[PDB]
Amino acid sequence: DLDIAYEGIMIVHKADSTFPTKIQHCINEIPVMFYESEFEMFEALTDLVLLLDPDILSGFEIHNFSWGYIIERCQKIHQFDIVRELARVKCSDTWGYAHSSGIMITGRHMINIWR
Amino acid sequence: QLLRERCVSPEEFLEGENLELDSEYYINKILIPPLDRLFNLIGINVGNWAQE
Amino acid sequence: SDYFRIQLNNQDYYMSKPTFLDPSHGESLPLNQFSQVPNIRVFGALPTGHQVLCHVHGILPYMFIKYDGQITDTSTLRHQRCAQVHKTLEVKIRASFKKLGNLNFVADVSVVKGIPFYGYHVGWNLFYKISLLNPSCLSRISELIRDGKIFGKKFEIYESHIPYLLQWTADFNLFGCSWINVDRCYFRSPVLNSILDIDKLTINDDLQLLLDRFCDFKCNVLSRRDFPRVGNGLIEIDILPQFIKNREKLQHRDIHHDFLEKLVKPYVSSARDMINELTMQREELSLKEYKEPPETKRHVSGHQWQSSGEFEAFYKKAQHKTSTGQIPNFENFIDKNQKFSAINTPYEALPQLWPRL
Amino acid sequence: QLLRKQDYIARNIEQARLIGIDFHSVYYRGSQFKVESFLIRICKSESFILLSPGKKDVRKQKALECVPLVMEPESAFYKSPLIVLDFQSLYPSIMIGYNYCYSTMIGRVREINLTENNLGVSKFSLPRNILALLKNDVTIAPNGVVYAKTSVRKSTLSKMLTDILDVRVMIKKTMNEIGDDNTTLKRLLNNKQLALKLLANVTYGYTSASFSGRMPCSDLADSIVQTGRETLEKAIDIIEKDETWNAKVVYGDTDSLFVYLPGKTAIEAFSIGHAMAERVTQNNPKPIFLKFEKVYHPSILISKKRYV
Amino acid sequence: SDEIMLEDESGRVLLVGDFIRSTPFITGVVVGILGMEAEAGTFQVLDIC
DNA sequence: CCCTCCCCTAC
DNA sequence: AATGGTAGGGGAGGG
Ligand SMILES: Nc1ccn([C@H]2C[C@H](O)[C@@H](COP(=O)(O)OP(=O)(O)OP(=O)(O)O)O2)c(=O)n1
Ligand SMILES: [Ca+2]
Ligand SMILES: [Ca+2]
Repeated sequence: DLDIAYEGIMIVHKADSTFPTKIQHCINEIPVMFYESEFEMFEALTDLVLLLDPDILSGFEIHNFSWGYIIERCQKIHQFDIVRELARVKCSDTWGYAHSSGIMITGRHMINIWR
Repeated sequence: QLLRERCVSPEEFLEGENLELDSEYYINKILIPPLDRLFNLIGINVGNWAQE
Repeated sequence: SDYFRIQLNNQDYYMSKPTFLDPSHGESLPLNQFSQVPNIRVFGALPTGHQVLCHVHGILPYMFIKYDGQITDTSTLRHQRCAQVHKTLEVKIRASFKKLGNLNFVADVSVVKGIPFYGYHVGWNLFYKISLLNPSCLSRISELIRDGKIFGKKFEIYESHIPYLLQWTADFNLFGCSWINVDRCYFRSPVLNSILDIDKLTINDDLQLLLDRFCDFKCNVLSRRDFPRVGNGLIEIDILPQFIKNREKLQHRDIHHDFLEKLVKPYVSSARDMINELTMQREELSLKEYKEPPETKRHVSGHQWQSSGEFEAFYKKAQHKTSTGQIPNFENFIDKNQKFSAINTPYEALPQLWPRL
Repeated sequence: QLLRKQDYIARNIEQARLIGIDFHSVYYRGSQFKVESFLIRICKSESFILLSPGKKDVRKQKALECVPLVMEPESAFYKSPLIVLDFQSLYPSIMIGYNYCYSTMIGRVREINLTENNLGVSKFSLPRNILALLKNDVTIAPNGVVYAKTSVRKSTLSKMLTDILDVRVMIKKTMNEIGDDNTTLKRLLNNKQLALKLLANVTYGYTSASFSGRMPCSDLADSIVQTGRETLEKAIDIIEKDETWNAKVVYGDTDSLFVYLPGKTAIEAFSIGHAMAERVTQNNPKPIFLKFEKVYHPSILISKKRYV
Repeated sequence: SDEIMLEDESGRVLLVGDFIRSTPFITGVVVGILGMEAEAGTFQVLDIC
């Protein structure tokens, strides 16, 4: 029962001076955090996952979307292995994508909700 | 015009200017065989009811 | 309770150098140390809600093959045969995968008694126990021994289709999403992790009591230089196989070494908890009780079938064939020789090779 | 909410706690993994040693020669009540009653040699005077495989199957005692009983493993299917052997019996079905039990595995 | 849920007070609110144009 | 007017 | 990379 509000929104904004306050006011319920780029946003997501330490990471069609999308972005653009950062340890699955989620994070489980 | 040749998706069908469902194909080949089975187990042919 | 309870949320294994918490020797080739030993990582959550990483040591995979000698050994030829097969296995595996020191694939070979499961066997059979080091290549090693590449003759492999994690969970009465009742632990570099700030927001009074009960900070915490933390979470512990007390609750029976049944229903222990939960959730619905009446059934004289007469004739012919003049009895059939007292039973053999206190 | 309405997480956790596998291996692995997790524990409890054949050994075993029974239905429109019988847990109850397992197989009744035998993917050798000793405590299967009786050795598959089936019938008996509670609990209990039924069915299917198997036995599964077919045929004969019940079975799929009662005022069709079920059940071993469970007053049997 | 706000292509503020309550309004109508920020992002109302 | 290939449902 | 079987029917395209 810690203070995380169980919900959150991360938005990219290079900072004009009206979008953050407008978004915060139109939300009025969930605390929104704004960052300068998407690399800072991914680092904040890693810190958030390491804070709560959830045993299950899920989503709707996480292959071509949220989790797989973030992983492919970090692998192609920023050259940053986020799968090794989200794991609970510091130090090519064809059967995966067929009947389950092909993403394998050490320590945590992955649930493809649509499957 | 084999069945594979038309094969429009809902997006293509709802945006096409002159596109109408194949009423003949739909009716016959998706309604007449199963009703024919179910009602020939009784003794009536459903195909004759559609031609009229 | 009085035990440190850890749940099985996820598990994985890795390789590491043998520390003082890992076994480094054996009984067949004791003078040859190990180059790498397997360690199991158990990502679990304490009963209070805090995640914990557990490094289980001493768990080595194994597989059985048929013994080659006779049951009339003098307990000294057994060690010689074990050393010989260990040397042969190590040499052949090193030759395949490209003074025989620093064992890298085979850990130890022992002699255990057993009863085969694929068929009706009513007598003790002697087996080997090829304790391996790297489980990932285990199957591959079997693919050699079963092919006749190691020895001259082909050898059938026993208990190799069971993975390493399944063997570990079965040998210690462990279940997925169930608690690991352990009475002793070994803590690592700072107990409360300070990755970003979690050493302050997540701690409460219950976790502090659990720490004060099991952490002494004088002779219980491992050094930071030899055992650094490799977990991105809360408290990290190390346990020995002697510490896991989920075992010793298993009921080991030996009713298959003789015609003992010839002169109790809850065999699956994980079903009793489901039954109890069902009784609870049906008593919450004001249901009276559960009961089942037995129906008096009268089967056929022998439940005969179409070819029952031919089957009886063939059984008579086979009984005439497989017979040599005498009469068999249920008491004098199995010979009362080869006492098999010194030979270890599979559940009495795995406590061996555990490193030390 | 999508995973909470279906209770996916809690159901998978319960299924992992029952079997003994990790939470991820419940939906990521196959069906043989659960049967293996059960068998390793049950056999280590009794100091058993399991066999591990290779891929070349499973392919070179004897092919399955026993097929189930699917009666050709009399395709027509039935106006009179059509009682629908069904065996509950047919193959598991068969393995429990007739004591079929790997630990009780002695060998095929024909070609019993003293030094070279064959049972599935293994070879063995019988002792000198074991048949003359066990001639009384055997139960020859319809396939021709000799099995040891329960008086000399209780099989291991039987134990797991009895526990799983007891839990399943308890879940079903609790589910069939609530009418006011909505699907909130009945659907979960139905899912649990279906999961246990699938567990028993894959425990059967773990035998003879026609392709991609790890410890198959063609003779065991052949005997199971053969004695199932024989039990179904004996049930057909028992039902059609009564003059007071002028009934005739029109369809059945390896366990079911569709008996037709022309003009039989369905109110009494329930009593006739219950009497038939009791009569067929009292002629079989203990765990076998025939269930009535419904009746079709109007019905149309199109073909095999197709009706309404 | 139960609040009147003022949007002018750059955000919204809560129209708190008493002059704003004793007047019927329909969304979309523009006004000339003259008020005073008191203790938060909530605008008081003194006169309306 | 028979074959394979594909879909998917029932034990 | 990992996989439990059998049986049954119906539709499309090329023959
Ligand atoms: N996925 C399946 C379904 C069924 N069967 C086999 C085993 C059963 O013994 C037999 C009967 O099928 P049922 O669907 O009727 O299941 P059960 O009879 O075992 O249980 P119940 O009658 O309670 O539904 O078919 C199988 O091997 N695999
Ligand atoms: Ca059935
Ligand atoms: Ca059925």
